[PDB]
Amino acid sequence: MVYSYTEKKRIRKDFGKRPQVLDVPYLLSIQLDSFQKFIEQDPEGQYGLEAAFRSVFPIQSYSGNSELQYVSYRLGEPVFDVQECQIRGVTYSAPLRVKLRLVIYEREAPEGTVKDIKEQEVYMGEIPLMTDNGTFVINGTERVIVSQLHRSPGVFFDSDKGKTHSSGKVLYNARIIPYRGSWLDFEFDPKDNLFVRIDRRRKLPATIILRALNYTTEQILDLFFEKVIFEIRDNKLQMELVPERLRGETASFDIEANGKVYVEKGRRITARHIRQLEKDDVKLIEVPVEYIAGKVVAKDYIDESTGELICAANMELSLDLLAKLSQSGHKRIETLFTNDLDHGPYISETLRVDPTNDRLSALVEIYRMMRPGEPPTREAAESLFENLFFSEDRYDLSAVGRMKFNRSLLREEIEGSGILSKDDIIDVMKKLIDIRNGKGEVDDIDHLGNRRIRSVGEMAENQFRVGLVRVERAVKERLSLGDLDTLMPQDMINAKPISAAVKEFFGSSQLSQFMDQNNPLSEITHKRRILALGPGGLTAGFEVRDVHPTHYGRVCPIETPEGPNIGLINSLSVYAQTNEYGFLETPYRKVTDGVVTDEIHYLSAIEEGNYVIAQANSNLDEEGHFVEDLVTCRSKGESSLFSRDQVDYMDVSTQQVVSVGASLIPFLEHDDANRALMGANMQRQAVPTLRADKPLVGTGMERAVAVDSGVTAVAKRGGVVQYVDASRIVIKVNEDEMYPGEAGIDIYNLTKYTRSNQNTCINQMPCVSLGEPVERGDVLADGPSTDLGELALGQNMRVAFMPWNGYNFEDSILVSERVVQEDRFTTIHIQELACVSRDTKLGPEEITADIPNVGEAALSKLDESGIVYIGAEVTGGDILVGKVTPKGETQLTPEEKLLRAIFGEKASDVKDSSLRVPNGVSGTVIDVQVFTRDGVEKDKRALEIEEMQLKQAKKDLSEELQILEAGLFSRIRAVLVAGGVEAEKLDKLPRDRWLELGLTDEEKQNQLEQLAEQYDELKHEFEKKLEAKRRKITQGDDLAPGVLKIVKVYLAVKRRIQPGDKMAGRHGNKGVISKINPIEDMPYDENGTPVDIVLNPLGVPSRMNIGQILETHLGMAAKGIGDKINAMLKQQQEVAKLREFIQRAYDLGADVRQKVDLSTFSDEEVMRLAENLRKGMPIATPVFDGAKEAEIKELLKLGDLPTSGQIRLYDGRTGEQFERPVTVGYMYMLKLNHLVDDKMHARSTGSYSLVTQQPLGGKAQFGGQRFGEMEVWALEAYGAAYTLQEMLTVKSDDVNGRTKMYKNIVDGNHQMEPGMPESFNVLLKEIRSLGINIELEDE
Amino acid sequence: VPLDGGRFATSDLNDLYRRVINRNNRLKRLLDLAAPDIIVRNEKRMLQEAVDALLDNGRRGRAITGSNKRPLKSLADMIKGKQGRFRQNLLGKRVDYSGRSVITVGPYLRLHQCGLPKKMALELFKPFIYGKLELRGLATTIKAAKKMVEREEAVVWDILDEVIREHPVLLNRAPTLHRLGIQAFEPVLIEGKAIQLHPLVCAAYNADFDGDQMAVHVPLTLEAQLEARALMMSTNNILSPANGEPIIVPSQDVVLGLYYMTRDCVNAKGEGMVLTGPKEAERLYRSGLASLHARVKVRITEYEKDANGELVAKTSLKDTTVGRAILWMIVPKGLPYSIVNQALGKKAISKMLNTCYRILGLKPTVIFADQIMYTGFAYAARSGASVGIDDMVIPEKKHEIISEAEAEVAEIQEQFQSGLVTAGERYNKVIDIWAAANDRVSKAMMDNLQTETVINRDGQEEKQVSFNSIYMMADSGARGSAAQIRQLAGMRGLMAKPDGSIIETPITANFREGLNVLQYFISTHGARKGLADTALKTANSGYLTRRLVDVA
Amino acid sequence: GITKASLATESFISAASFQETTRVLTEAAVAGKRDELRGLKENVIVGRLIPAGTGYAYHQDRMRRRAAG
Ligand SMILES: CC(=O)O[C@H]1[C@H](C)[C@H](O)[C@H](C)[C@@H](O)[C@@H]([C@H](C)OC(=O)C(C)(C)CC(=O)O)CC/C=C(/C)C(=O)Nc2cc(O)c3c4c(c(C)c(O)c3c2O)O[C@](C)(O/C=C/[C@H](O[C@H]2C[C@@H]3OCO[C@@H]3[C@@H](C)O2)[C@H]1C)C4=O
Ligand SMILES: [Mg+2]
Repeated sequence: MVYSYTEKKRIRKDFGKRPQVLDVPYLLSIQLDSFQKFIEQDPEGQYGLEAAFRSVFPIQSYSGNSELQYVSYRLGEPVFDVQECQIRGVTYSAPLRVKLRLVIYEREAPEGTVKDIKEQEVYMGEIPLMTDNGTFVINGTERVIVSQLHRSPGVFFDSDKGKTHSSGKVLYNARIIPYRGSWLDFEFDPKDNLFVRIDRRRKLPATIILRALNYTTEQILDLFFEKVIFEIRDNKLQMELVPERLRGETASFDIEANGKVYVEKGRRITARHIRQLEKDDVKLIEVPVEYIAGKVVAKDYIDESTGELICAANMELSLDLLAKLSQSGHKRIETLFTNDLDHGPYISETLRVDPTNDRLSALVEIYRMMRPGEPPTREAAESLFENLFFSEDRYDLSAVGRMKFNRSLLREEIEGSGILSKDDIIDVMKKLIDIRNGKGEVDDIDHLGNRRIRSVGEMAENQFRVGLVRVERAVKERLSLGDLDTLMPQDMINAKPISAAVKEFFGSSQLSQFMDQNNPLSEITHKRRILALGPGGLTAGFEVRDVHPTHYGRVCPIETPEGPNIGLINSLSVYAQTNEYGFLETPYRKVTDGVVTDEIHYLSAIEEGNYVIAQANSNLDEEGHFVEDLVTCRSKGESSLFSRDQVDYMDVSTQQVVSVGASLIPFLEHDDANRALMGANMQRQAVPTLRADKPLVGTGMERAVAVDSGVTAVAKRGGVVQYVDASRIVIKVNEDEMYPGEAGIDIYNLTKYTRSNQNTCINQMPCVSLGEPVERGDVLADGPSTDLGELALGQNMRVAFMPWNGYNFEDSILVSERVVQEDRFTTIHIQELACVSRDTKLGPEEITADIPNVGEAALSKLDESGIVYIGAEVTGGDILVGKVTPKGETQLTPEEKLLRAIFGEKASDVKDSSLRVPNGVSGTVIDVQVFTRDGVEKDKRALEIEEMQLKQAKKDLSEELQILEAGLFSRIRAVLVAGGVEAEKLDKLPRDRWLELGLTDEEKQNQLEQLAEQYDELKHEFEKKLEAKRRKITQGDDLAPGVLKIVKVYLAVKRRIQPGDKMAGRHGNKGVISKINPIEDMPYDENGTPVDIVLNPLGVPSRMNIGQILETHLGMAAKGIGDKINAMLKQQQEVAKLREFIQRAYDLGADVRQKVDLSTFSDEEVMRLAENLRKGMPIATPVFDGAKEAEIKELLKLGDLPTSGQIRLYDGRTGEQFERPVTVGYMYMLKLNHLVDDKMHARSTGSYSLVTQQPLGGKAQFGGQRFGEMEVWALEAYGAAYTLQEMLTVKSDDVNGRTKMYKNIVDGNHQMEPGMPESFNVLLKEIRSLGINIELEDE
Repeated sequence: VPLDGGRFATSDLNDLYRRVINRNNRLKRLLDLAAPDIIVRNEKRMLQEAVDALLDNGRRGRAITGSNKRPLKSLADMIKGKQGRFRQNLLGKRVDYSGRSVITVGPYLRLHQCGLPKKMALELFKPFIYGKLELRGLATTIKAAKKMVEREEAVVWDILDEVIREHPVLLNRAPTLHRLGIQAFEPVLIEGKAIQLHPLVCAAYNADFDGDQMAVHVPLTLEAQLEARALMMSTNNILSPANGEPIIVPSQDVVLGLYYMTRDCVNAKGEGMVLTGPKEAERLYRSGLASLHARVKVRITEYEKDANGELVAKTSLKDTTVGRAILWMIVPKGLPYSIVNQALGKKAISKMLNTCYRILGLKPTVIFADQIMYTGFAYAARSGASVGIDDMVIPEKKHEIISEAEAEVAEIQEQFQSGLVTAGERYNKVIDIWAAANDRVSKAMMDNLQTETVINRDGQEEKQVSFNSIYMMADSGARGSAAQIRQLAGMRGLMAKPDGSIIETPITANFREGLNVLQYFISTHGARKGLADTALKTANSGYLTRRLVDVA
Repeated sequence: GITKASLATESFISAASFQETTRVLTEAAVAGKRDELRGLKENVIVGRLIPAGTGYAYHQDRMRRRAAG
């Protein structure tokens, strides 16, 4: 708040105007928040383990009045901690202990229990735990669960116009989608017949479900249709007329009452005629006996005398039928109100296609639909249909389902029952008919109000629920036969069944995946990710991939993969949040009257719909009145100019449209969206470097990405640094931030060189120095690819745009040797290689160091036990772990046998299985771990390690206690000196004896007490932490069946940079370093300074990304401000001269949001800042709020450098000039990890597959390249027959020709005696194994 | 067959075959036990079902494998698949003596060769190396030969140059489309893990340097070596089979060089002087006396073969420039000097190669084509062409055109509020006036950008085609196009909303200026649809070629 | 249409590649169809010289030996 302590070290000069009202929230919100609701104690039905329990519980037996209910649940402390869980390889998890209650009701009650045994916390399963950074450790490997996006449950009405039947006419269908349970589909057809289908199953006439709800034809007709009353009064047929019935119809006869003819025959009744009837209140008219020939009678009508049915309900009356129901004494006849435009006569004709009659009939016809071919049964059909949509067990919409359902049905209640009601289905049918009638619209799936966001917590809740249903069958099953007091709620509820539902998700699921950890941006951008397909959903359709108007501020427009799934991923936006109900909402600013108010307001996708939202980029001042009389705004799905005082809200930030990825691209507004996608897409691939650099050109998010992702080490509490080691950092907490008891100091243990998921190096460095004040929320130590708390994914360098003798040809990059000499793009890789000693039927394999047919030079690098020493530098082929496996009676041959007689060698009974270093990769062994089966005797090396780990543990634990004790006694010293101060007196006697001295009556005596209590706890907690650690060490690690022991060697390879490596800027510019050029031949400027990289200018115009050029220019300028300081610092001008110029930099001409110094202390503080600025002056280009040409050229003026951004350069070869200026500057460049010595493979003769003999890599010497169909055509188009035969015969599939060929290649005869490929030879046996006789004819 | 950790794994036929055997065996038994009719019929029906599941599964009940949900794969499913057969179908069998890796440039290569990583070649030619090692007697036996190259003994590298010398390798790229997707090269041993690919071929393959990876195949048998050299060889296919035009056309950097080489400004060093021949023209340029492009008369000797198979000679004073004089040094024999006397863009530079092929034949076109590349890259390098931010020039009248076209839109708006025009008639009107503006601004920055170098020779003024960097790129044909330049300086387009409509408020700014949130957000739909369309239409095209090669 | 005309192929091994394999095999096995190779697709399947290009000389040389004394 006016600048922090690690902010005092380096300040980034920030262009841009718009004040930031809201700051990037926690970027990990979604991932962390979700799992927090799942595992939690919620004193109610809110989603969580509590809620999932209350669903399946209590489980009661069948009538047996033996019930097993659920009390409460708890999470025990984890079995191993995160670090240990990772080393050993098991999952980081907590035991779930749930208190259960077994009640048995007396048989033939009044209900009362003979006995209820309460089983104390029966253990069911171990549910996994989430890291403080939101990853899970499944087996020793960090994993993220991606959030999923699906269609929210409720009711949804779609169209399906066009393609169906090609007659036009559209169609209208309704769909009820519950969170769990069967789907209910309603749909029309070309004849305007309403249909229903359960799941995707057979279509059934809609009315048939209503019958299953116990609705007779009369009440179904009575539900969906209005009543036309026909009166026989005096004689021949009167009728009631609602003056509104005549709209949209042409008069069919003389309509007359009250001695006045309102409408004549053939004149349609428009609003005028209707007005006359309405205002004249004409209730009853006289109608002809011929008008009812088409009108459908409503209820049943029988002849009172013969007691026989004259006409059944839903039958068309005729002029003759009126006679037969008129002479029976009927005054009134009810008919349907049917209008082909407003209220359609659909259901009436739907009944005519209905094969069923009564409820049992419909239930029969439904059950035979779901499970056909087998005879339906009454108890079965009734049970099934009641179990589909109406049972709390097999169906739930939950709250969101019920809420969106009721909300879309235009109801009041926003929360309700989790099942369907007769009212609900009838109401849904009513809504579908209303849309077909022209009133109402269909929703669209792509809108984010119908698109809901899941995440790990919700998924696990569902999975744990599944464990509970499959244990449920068991609980009832046992409670079926149970003896009274013998069994308890333990013998019944199992573990494996419940535990295995959750374990299968995190273990193998499309949503649990290796964290993309090559990179801090990689981590944080993976943890924020969306899916639109995956497991639960549609695993053509381009509509959903495309960008939607609701994506603004919710989903990133430009960060999505370019490929098979485009728009199928997205990423979460910068300020986006999971809605209370699970939608996606974005921040906004409330505009009351004419002022832009700083109250923030979160609007969901549908909430935002009706409001008018101003633009993030708008001009206001003073009181915050919109400067212009009209401002660009967007209201409902579209944007246009809006009046001064109209706007309800305004964008929070200029950023909120994009994502954390896109927000890191400087001058983004200047890059074409295709290359921008590619840019934000490639930035996650930057492998970290040896020297963490820092971006010279930036946005200002780099701090948030570094800190919010856990790669770094952040100060818990402020204080002064007591101790700084490359290992740990110990902070003496300030008293204002400190708790009363135990005092304290925060001991931060730094991560050291270690393997990332992608086999990159993740290593932390201390960024503060001994005894320096640090404030809460300050960066304590940098992580990989972070600088002084900011995010550096690569290293900026001097770049020149110009063709260099074609070495930059396509995207190829020409890099000076200076880059590789400076070791700046170097990368450290950590590979985990393993050696397993298994069990075979011939015998166990030994890890012994005695290996057949290897020299003393081979076995040198191994110890007595057979494992390579720590620190031994190794190369390709070197032996990491000696291993030998039994193979008996080799059965050699005559000439081999003579060979052994001459050279007198005893051929061993053991085969060489030793793990040896992969070919070509060379590094230093930085570690060895040895896991041994529990019960096999630990070997020498393994034993040394155990002792080593034991001693190392003790120093660490004691170290904790040692610093802790001094920190506590140092506080006792201060409290004892107030009120009883003895300065020299107190510190003479042994420190341990201080605790006796009490104090005068005061709270300080109670403070001394506190520190006492916490002291002794620490004394003992240390004891217990040490004991547990020791046991975890000595316990034999559990291994697989058959595995006696496993040795993991950890190699640290340092790869630098070479032709073939991938490099890219933030702007979507790829490249492959082509040649590495001497510093002598590099283009240089008049000053004699070479240039690091020569990029091709030709890549810029075609791909329109101009930011890369601004990024270059400003970069050059930034470097300018640095160089200038480097001169004033190398001149040691003074604090005064430097202070002036630096203030000059931070202002830069007008109207920026930066502010700045001369508050900073002119001596110790000012000089340190300039020293950190001397490399270049760090600059901030906000995303859409970013710098401008004028600001950039002006910074170049302060630079002493031309505005052009171009200089004179000289070819280092001829020493002669270059015609024209070339643009030189500093472009930030990432090294992606595609590095050529991963990708490169070659094979001569490798191993081969058993099923079909074909090249297959078994040594990781990769199987040969795959020759495809298209590649075959290419040989056929050329005339090359023999190249093709040798490709698909001798080189691959021919078990003979390969060997017959190989002997000739060395023999010096190039030929092939191809024979028949084993592929076809197999097809022959396969066809012939069928009843097909396939022979090869003739000769 | 067994696996590690002692578990076993086997084909699904076994689960199937076993059942057919069992039911069959039980049935045999049920006859000797004389079971009732109701049973032997049922056993017979059961036997029928198992035979069906073994043979073709899925035509009755779809039997599921033991303990495993997935229906067990049957004999019909072993032959069958997606599509037709698994054996030859994409894809399509793995093949020995191969490799692959990331590719880089190698402008040094002659058009017939390629950079092959040292290490790739050692493992690739391994049997050849072994036999040659003991053919010359540097290795006692094949085993010792293994140990020598396995040791990478210094003597083996020289033997590898032997096995490499005349021995082509096949290079292949990823979406093999026409037969040119595989071409033979002569390998040149290269330190490093990257494959180097002649730039001129990069076009036929559709191969970038942004990390595309390529595969190598060794032509083992003698018939394959002469096939590789005589059919699939690079130098033997220089022309696309779709149309006889050369596919070896100089690419981007090279054509920007020749464009900068043969070009002329109004006043330049050496203007007006005369030189004996191309030789002293180059002597003038490299020595710093004369500018590369200045109007100059020089004596040249051209040739026309207009005799009957015979080269005529004719010499004259041609009025030309210094650069064109120097470039003439590459052009072989019977081509007239006329071909290099023009400004030499990418289009003319292809027809140069074409005529060279149709007059002097193959061999001269190859060695010529190489030369064009070398010289193209080289002179382009001297030129110092670059792209700065001040290189993209926005028209001075732009703010005025947008403002004038914006009045039109508010006029049609006045007509719609007054009902003078229908909603649709309005919409169409506004779309057009905005449309006219785009053309107006575009052909504005193009006139200013194109000719604006305005210079003085001994007199007052004159104006020529601009020498501005970004313009040279588009005139030459190297990269960029009037459409893309227009997006940089003049306004860019009217984007379109996803449903296919076109927004009636174009993007009035461009990339030299900023695009704001809305302008950028709206651009997003076009980009997003763009990427999908190429990626689906890429796949859609392939399906077509499949159907096509099948019918022929 | 191109796709319709490729359906008919004298060689049944050619049709079994890209068509529905089950149907082709039955329909040929009933008629006892004799595939003479002679096409491209099938010779690749069976693993011999393509009856075009370098191989065109081979097949020719054999085809005349066939149906010949
Ligand atoms: C072994 C593994 O864990 O990889 C995981 C995981 C994606 C990654 O590894 C790693 C964290 C990776 O995210 C980064 C990394 C650098 O990757 C890449 O950048 C490249 C370029 C290589 C991406 C590519 O390959 O093109 C990059 C991320 C950046 C982007 C824009 C991106 O993510 N694009 C992307 C690409 C995909 O294709 C999928 C995908 C998928 C799901 C649910 C996704 O969200 C995907 C996705 O987002 O379902 C499919 C059918 O198959 C799913 C198979 C595997 O899942 C396991 C998970 C468990 O493992 C054991 O059982 C489980 C079961 C599902 O298999 C995959 C899902 C599937 O295609
Ligand atoms: Mg590419």
